[PDB]
Amino acid sequence: TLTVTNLLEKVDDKIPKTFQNSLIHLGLNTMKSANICIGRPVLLTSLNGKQEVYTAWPMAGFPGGKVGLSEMAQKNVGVRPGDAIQVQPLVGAVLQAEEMDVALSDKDMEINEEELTGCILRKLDGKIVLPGNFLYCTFYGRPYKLQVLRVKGADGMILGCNTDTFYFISSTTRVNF
Amino acid sequence: DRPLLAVQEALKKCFPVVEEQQGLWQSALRDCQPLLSSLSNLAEQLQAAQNLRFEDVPALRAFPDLKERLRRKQLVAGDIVLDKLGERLAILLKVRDMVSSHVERVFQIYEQHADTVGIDAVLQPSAVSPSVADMLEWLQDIERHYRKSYLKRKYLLSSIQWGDLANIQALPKAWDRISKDEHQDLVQDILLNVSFFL
Amino acid sequence: SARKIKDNAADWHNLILKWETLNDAGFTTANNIANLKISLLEELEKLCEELQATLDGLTKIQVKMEKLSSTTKGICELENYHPTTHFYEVSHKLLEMYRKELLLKRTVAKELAHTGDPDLTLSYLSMWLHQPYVESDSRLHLESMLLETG
Repeated sequence: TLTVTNLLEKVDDKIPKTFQNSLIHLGLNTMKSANICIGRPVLLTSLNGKQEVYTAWPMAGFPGGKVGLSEMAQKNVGVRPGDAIQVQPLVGAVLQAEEMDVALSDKDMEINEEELTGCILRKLDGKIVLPGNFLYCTFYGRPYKLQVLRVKGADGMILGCNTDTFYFISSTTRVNF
Repeated sequence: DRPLLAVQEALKKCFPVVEEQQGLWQSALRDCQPLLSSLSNLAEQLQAAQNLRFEDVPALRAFPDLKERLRRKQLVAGDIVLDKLGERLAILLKVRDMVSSHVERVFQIYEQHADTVGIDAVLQPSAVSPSVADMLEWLQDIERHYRKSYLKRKYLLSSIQWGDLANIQALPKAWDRISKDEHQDLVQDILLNVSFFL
Repeated sequence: SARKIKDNAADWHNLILKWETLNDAGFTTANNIANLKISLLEELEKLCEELQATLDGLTKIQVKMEKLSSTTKGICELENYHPTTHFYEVSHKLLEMYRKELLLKRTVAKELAHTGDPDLTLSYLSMWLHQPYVESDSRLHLESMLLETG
């Protein structure tokens, strides 16, 4: 339940850039205030009704009480600097989602769906999806925007809440269009 | 008179840009060589991991779920390289846009003045400077050279698909060729011929 | 008490580093073996032996990591007198990863000494270098746990 600012310019290349993509940047009091667990997924909610998970991280030097959000993230949620947000330390259960529905960005003819799926997996590892949200791959430099229609958990826990079940992606997960 | 001084200032104002930008082009190009070599190498490895089956070989047999867990590593270690190449090519693109803008500026000034300056005054060489006409010609030739080089580079580099593991293993040669086919060091000789600034 | 946890963290760091260094040297060795073999289409034995020595250094690394894991589990149990489990599962993921990795390295040495067609040889050299049993989340993971302490 805090406010949003733009992403910072203090990238710490001790982790791979792939994870530098999926992140949010906070402060120390932010961590020790709403009881946030470093490196453990965290939920964000917009007053409009958007819910999206990410991987929290406290960056050395930051104005407390704010969430430094990514540009692509700021669009995917649709809030600008100065806006407020509702953050929640994700406490429920997680699972390896079995199979997931896909919606193509442009709905053009196609590209090689096998290699496409490969690229999606190898670049979206360790990310928790939720239906109606979207993805961001880089198929040889050019980006797409894949939308998720439905989700099937390993235990048939299909979807269309901070204490609930959520599902990440892994090589075993398969995709449907 | 003053128009001639105008185009003269324009010219020996545009050239140093061309020099420095050529240096940047060059350095940025030199980084690409070892990267591309390593990428050919990763291609070769990944090539020699489909010629097996991994279900029938004595030792590895006790290792289920390996062939995948390997590929899905080689591909990452390749993809990072290829994004580095992408960065280099972005540098290249910056330099072509810079040079093209400047050259067009020069021509536009000239066209602005080329009615009150008899082309004979344009076209006469001095003891310490080539003919104005030849200067504009060389500028235009530099711009066209940069454009063609950049665009041929890109339509070579963006035809890489994990899946044609033969083609991806010939890059380091097709690239070098694309370099060894322009005229030998244009910017170098132009820079010399104009060294005596005017 | 938690000082032991911080020591576990820093030891994880330095241990992984030493691992990587040894793997580099060993990769050099295996490259030499592959080339020397393929040149022959009774002295490479010294090479094979020092490669085995590399494996033994690896094994020492492994046993130190195992001790660290056990100590962490013990501190977990002690705090179970009446986040920290975080640390246990972290170290357990790390341990299982690196242990399977070690097994794969052992098998690649075994098979590598005398191989047939070259394609096996390239695939093996690869399987050594890329160590395909570390999801690299480890680095993140380690950092993610490391920054929970100093």
